[PDB]
Amino acid sequence: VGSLNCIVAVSQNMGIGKNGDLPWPPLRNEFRYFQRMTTTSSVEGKQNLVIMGKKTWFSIPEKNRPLKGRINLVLSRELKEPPQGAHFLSRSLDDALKLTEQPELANKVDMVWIVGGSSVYKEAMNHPGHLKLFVTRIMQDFESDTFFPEIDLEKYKLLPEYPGVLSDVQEEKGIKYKFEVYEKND
Ligand SMILES: NC(=O)C1=CN([C@@H]2O[C@H](COP(=O)(O)OP(=O)(O)OC[C@H]3O[C@@H](n4cnc5c(N)ncnc54)[C@H](OP(=O)(O)O)[C@@H]3O)[C@@H](O)[C@H]2O)C=CC1
Ligand SMILES: CCc1nc(N)nc(N)c1OCCCOc1cccc(-c2c(N)nc(N)nc2CC)c1
Repeated sequence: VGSLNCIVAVSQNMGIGKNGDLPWPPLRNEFRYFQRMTTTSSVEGKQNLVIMGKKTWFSIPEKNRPLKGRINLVLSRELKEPPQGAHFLSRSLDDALKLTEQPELANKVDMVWIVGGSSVYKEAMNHPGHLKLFVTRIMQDFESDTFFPEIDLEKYKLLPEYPGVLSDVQEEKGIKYKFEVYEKND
């Protein structure tokens, strides 16, 4: 199994969600970035795997769910089986990672991408090991009820550029944003 990564789009006030939806209007190219980055495997014959909390799974509309071309794993301790359209269910992040290291999966999965939500991000971010965070900075304040956890810059280094990630400012629907990549190893 390959690298463990988080990916998120966050507003200036650290908002990632409002009532199971994005705090900001749909940004199509931002969605395209998300899709490209999470689905693109660097190894031929392998897929990436996406890990998300239950509420994140259900915040994806049925039309966009499961995230195609990726293995979809949902975290929940209430659920007894994976949601309709999902592939796997784990009761903890460690369990989900262990699952990827099984003989079944270890030969199939390249990159593991945590796609939300807050508690999943926090858990992964505060867990020793090699980890990258792919962060879209939405450069406006948007009313939110779910927030990205603090990035500890003592351990997460902002990378000066990264392949396949544009380094300049983007704009959609009058909203400016930029792509960042952070990396720790502890
Ligand atoms: N801007 C962005 O990039 C993103 C935004 N979003 C937004 O964020 C919100 C959804 O995120 P959030 O509310 O934080 O919820 P989550 O997606 O993190 O879901 C929370 C649920 O998942 C389960 N869970 C979380 N962590 C674990 C764990 N470690 N082990 C087992 N189960 C776990 C629990 O389910 P149970 O109670 O069943 O145990 C918990 O109730 C929505 O508003 C969505 O639109 C989501 C992703 C990205
Ligand atoms: C995104 C799924 C979706 N697609 C369409 N077409 N409409 C929706 N309403 C919708 O759900 C919106 C609420 C669910 O939020 C998520 C769910 C998973 C991933 C991300 C996500 C992320 N983790 N990192 C970045 N950078 N960017 C995004 C947004 C593209 C956001």
